[PDB]
Amino acid sequence: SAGSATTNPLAALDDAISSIDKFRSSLGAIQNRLDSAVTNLNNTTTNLS
Amino acid sequence: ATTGTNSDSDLDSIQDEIKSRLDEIDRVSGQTQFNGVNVLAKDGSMKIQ
Amino acid sequence: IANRFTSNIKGLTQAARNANDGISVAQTTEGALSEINNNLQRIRELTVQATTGTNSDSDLDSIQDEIKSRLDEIDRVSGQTQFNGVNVLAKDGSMKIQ
Amino acid sequence: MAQVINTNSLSLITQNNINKNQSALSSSIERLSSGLRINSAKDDAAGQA
Amino acid sequence: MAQVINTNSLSLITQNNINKNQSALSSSIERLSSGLRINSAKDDAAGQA
Amino acid sequence: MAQVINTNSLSLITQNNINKNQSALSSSIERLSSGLRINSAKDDAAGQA
Amino acid sequence: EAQSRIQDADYATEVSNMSKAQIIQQAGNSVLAKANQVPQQVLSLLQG
Amino acid sequence: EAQSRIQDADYATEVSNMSKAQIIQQAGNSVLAKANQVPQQVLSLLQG
Amino acid sequence: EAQSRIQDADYATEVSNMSKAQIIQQAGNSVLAKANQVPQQVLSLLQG
Repeated sequence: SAGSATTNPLAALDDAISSIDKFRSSLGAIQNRLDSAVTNLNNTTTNLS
Repeated sequence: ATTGTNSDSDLDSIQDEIKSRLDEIDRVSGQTQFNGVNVLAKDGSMKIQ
Repeated sequence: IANRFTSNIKGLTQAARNANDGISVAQTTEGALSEINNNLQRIRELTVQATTGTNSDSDLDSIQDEIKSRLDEIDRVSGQTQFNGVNVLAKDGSMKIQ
Repeated sequence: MAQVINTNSLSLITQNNINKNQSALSSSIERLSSGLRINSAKDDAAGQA
Repeated sequence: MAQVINTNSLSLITQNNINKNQSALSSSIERLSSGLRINSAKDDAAGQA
Repeated sequence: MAQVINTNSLSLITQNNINKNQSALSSSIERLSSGLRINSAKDDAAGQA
Repeated sequence: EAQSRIQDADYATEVSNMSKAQIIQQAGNSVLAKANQVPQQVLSLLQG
Repeated sequence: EAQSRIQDADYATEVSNMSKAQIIQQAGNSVLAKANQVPQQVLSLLQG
Repeated sequence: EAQSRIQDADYATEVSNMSKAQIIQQAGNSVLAKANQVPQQVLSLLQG
């Protein structure tokens, strides 16, 4: 006669935290590559000038 | 990444970053252009008078 | 040569960080081991008390109940000691540090 | 220099170098202010996780 | 910095970090002065009850 | 020490050792006050029986 | 006993906490002054 | 302690980094002023 | 507490504000002098 309390609260919270961390890591990688793109654009602009 | 302390999620995040930077290398190589010529996309040579 | 030196410097710095992580792992495992050793010492003292022939059946039962409780603690600590999601004392494997 | 006045290659190069420094200057100042090595996950996200 | 004077990202970030530390500073001083772990129930209310 | 200010491993270790000693301090004071070797069965229960 | 277990913060713990909090505050204030040494090299650039 | 190992940048290294960054910035600004001293020798040639 | 929340300006905030205000003032004055270097090349044009 299973009740209504959540079965594995710690496991569920771990899954949620893992999802948040994964998405933050993806954003960080995107930002790093975007900064690299900015630097390359500045160098190319200088050389074209 | 090669350290044995890192767990599966850590390796996944590191590989995500590595894939992002490899994509950046490919993007820069493909899109670098001078006077309508992709210098880094061909294996030819240019003759200067 | 400057590029090679930059690569070597970065690699060595990251390697130092990895070695620090390995030291942390060793510290955690050794702390758990120290607790287990204290439990075993107490168990041996209880056994020395129990083996004497003056004790009666109820006394032996109580002593063995305490012994069983501390053995359960040893098993619990061994099973549940964890570092970064890896059960250090629950596996007979090996770890590699770059 | 003496031959051209419409552009300044030296000025452009100096500005590029100044910006390249500015990145590290801002990073160091914010790292000292916060007191944390891993900040805003603009770095190895394995450490953040 | 060398680009702009109307704003100071370094100053803003430093102010944010200072405020974040000041919260814990005030909490610690109040906790020491009162001598009570659970104070004003700005923390675990089950302990208060 | 000179590297970090967010934590103090020396302080943590010292606090642990202080607590470990305080346990035995309390045991000894209680034992002297009561005048009984076996007290409240925090020790060998066969002796109490 | 139980009430003391729940309440009665660890004076060692909060002494350490306030000490490191004060140090972080002083470091942040000094760095804040260093940052508030706001762009002035632009002034030098101006007269050039 | 392990978390402190991973996090918690070293103030010695960070102070050295910011100091050298500030000096490189001031040097860049001064050299920028020298370069932005863009040629008036063209004007000098002009009236000749 | 509440009155302090409402009042009591943030010394960090207004220190930064006045610093950047002073810098803007000095930059404006220098640029104003450069502008008040009003067209004098017309004088050169005159004798030509």
